[PDB]
Amino acid sequence: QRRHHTDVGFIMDRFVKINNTNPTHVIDLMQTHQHGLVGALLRAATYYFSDLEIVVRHEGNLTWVPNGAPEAALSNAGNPTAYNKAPFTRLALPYTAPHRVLATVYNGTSKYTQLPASFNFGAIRATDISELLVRMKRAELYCPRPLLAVEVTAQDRHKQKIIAPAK
Amino acid sequence: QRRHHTDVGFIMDRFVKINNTNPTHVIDLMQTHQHGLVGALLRAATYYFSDLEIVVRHEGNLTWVPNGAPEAALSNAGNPTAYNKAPFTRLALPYTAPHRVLATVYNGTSKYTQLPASFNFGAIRATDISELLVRMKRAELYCPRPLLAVEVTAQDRHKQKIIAPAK
Amino acid sequence: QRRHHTDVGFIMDRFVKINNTNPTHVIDLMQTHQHGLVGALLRAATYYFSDLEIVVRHEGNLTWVPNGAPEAALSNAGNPTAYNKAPFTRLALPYTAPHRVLATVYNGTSKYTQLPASFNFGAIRATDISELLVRMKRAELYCPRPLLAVEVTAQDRHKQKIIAPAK
Amino acid sequence: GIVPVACSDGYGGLVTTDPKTADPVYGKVYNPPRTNYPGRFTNLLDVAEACPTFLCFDDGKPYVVTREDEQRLLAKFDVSLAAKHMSNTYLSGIAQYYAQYSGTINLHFMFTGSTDSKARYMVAYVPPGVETPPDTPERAAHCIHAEWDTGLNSKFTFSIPYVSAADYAYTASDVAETTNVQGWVCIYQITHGKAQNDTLVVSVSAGKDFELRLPIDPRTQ
Amino acid sequence: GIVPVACSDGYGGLVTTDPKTADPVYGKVYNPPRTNYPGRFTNLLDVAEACPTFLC
Amino acid sequence: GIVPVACSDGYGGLVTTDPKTADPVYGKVYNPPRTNYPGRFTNLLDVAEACPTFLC
Amino acid sequence: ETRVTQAERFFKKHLFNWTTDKPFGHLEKLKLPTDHKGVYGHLVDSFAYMRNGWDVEVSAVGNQFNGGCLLVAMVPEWKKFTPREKYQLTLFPHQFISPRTNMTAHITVPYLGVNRYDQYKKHKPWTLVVMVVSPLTTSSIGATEIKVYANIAPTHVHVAGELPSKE
Repeated sequence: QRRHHTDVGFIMDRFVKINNTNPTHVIDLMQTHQHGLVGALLRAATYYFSDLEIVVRHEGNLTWVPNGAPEAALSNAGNPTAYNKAPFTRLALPYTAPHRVLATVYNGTSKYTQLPASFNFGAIRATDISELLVRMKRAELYCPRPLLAVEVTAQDRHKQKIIAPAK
Repeated sequence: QRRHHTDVGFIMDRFVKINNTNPTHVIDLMQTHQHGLVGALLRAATYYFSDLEIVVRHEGNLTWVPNGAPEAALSNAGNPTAYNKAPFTRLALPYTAPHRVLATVYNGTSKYTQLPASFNFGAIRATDISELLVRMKRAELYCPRPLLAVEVTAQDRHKQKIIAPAK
Repeated sequence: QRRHHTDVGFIMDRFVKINNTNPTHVIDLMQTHQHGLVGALLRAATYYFSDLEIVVRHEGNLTWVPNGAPEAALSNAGNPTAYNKAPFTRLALPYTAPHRVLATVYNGTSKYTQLPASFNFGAIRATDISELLVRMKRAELYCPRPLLAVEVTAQDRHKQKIIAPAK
Repeated sequence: GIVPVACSDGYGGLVTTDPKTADPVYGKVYNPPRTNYPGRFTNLLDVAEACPTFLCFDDGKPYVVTREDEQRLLAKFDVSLAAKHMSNTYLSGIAQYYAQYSGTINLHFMFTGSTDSKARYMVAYVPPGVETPPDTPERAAHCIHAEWDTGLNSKFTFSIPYVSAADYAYTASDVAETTNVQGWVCIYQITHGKAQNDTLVVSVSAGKDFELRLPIDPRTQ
Repeated sequence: GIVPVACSDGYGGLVTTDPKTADPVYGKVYNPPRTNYPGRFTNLLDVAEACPTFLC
Repeated sequence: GIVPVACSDGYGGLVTTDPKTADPVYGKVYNPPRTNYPGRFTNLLDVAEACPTFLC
Repeated sequence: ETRVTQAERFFKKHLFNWTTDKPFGHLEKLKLPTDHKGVYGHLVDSFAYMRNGWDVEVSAVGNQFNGGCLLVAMVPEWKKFTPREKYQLTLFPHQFISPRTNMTAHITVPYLGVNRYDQYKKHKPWTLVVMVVSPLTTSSIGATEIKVYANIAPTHVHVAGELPSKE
């Protein structure tokens, strides 16, 4: 057998769209759709570490402040500012969280269902952002969790149409 | 003598148009014209192995799901999505059919004149596709079949006019 | 500990905007904002030395005369003149001041609150200049000076809103 | 002069799975060490193999109870990753994102009955041949099958062999292709002693040579 | 600085038989083996020599 | 022929902290020597260590 | 940091009463650490940062004439489960409790989390999970009910930052 296509480092190194995007966006990997390929296989682990490449389609200049930077630091060009080219911009962001690894489920809070605010990869700001793609590089997953398949109501199985070249 | 031009890996290594294109197309090497160069030299073999390179002129983003993926998997960007550039999109696809080699003639059926629906290279989808070219890389052909020349009705030979520099 | 991010040759190696730009601009590093990252760390030294790389957004040709050249020498093409490309112009300037190092504060004058006029990297002239960025290469600092943080009026601490991925 | 280059046509577009990297924007960032962090898995099939998970029988329970009827068929279910009885399985969860599979699938049985009750069982696999599974407990002895009795060791493992035409098989059972797609496994109760409500729990794990091939994102988003 | 390049004129067009390969879209796919598959021919003239056919 | 290249999408933009250098416009400029210039500091945390400061 | 040896001791606990009317999926949890009335409670309230694992032992008192099965597992970063993923709780470190074969389980886990040290007054990484796999069945000669017990102890406790008294 050749078991390379189930590799965690190989299955996560693809671009996944993040649906909810705002003029000021805090890059959180938990915002991916829970039923996607990368989204679900990310939920199927408790802890994860990864770098992150972002492809952002924006108007105006894009500023990325790392984790822990104040919100007001997004208005300055000292932080890495990308001047927009024609189609979009393609950067490589590093791991900037204080913790050694991040988490997908948290049991409790962090202030003396809602993950702590320190679970993010930074923030990005521009005049507006139409689309945003995040790519996890050298990913690693820890503490596997239940991964659910689609349910069957009353049929014998799941009855899906496979692509066919029939004329 | 030097038979480098009659090689089976050389003559099949060229782009060929596939006349029938749809918004959602299932790439089948049997959809090539039967009388073309590569089309006829492909019908002149029973089983064929090849990779594939496609040149697609489309509008919008082009998604390619491998063989066996459901039709509903073409509406998600997790599958390889190519963003449209100016002239067209030139990709290289792998061989994804479960069978060891494909076939051009099937003697019978496969469900408990029409080849099995599993004989394809995947599917591609966009808003529309204007043209689609396919190129066979490292092609291998097995079990030669009759190859037919053009018939001549009543004249002694087939009289075709050669390009001439005559002024 | 990994003290790479407080290196003086690393923190000062980034593009910083210079607000006051004119059709004829004399490149003075002291024109940087005092509270900027690069600006404040430059104020936190007495002397410095640096090469320079400039990103200039201009209309028409940009001419750069080195330090010590007359002002009327900016109207000729014998000096390095850049023909404007589409987005902007990015050059590399050497160190042209006669002194061994520059300074950020001067005690007195230099003619038989205002640094000597020789404290510049040259001048640039074009039909107009909309933005100018400068970058210190191989920068070095000397004789550290007081560096201030923001003050607190009546709170226990400075309360600045950190970026949060909260939904 | 300088190097002349040819701006090729059709190349350079963004593919959401290209093998090329991006330009770094924040260099020399060293992350806190995560050496010897507990519980790291680098393959989804390693965790699939290591952790068998329960099946879902009728009414939604992971065990098959003994029946006090003439029917000696305790239960039967499809052998595929998209059946009802595998719908709550981690292996089914992994396989739903892949187009083709190949390899063995093990089944693990556990007896949870009282000690003072003894019983004998037989498990059978039927490849896609005969038009109806051998319901009778004798007709099924001609298939690939195994038997195990109950005692101190209440755990028994049975491996479903991979038999099909193609080298790889679809994990996404087709709308077409009615009738038995590939296979069924049926559990037979050879005998039972004072077992009216004694149960038997069935769990399924990926085999040693199981393998999934083509990643896809087939769920609706 | 960086590498200066000259975007030559007349090059870069698609020719349906150019010898350059495309950028892979789905990497590291291992196909089922087809070792010693019966009846494989690498040259059309080899099968032209091998099997004579009738005249009309 | 010549070497083909692919004009990648999304790259090439200017980020204010990219690690690539620019093309020189004035070659062979040799600066006045600054050997053994007093009080050179190469790390901010070094001068943070060596120079304690008062509280308020 | 220092390691304490007096806090690593057993602590009996009552989980629930295993009856016959509880069907499959009856889930009982016990987040760790619980209310420790011994040295560990003083450690929690008199030190801020601590890290430790847990060795959980679980015993059900009954007899061989009863049937049923209990799955005992230690879920990191516990979260409520809908009945669908209750079939997948074998993914976490686990053992089975069934009166036919075994009588006592034994699970050991390390310390794990996003922070190198945790304050368990806020975060509870590990969690005891016990469920009925098969319902308890009894006859005229079997026990009508079974009481299960917890047996737990912190392992490899490491602490830093001692806190003052409260008197």
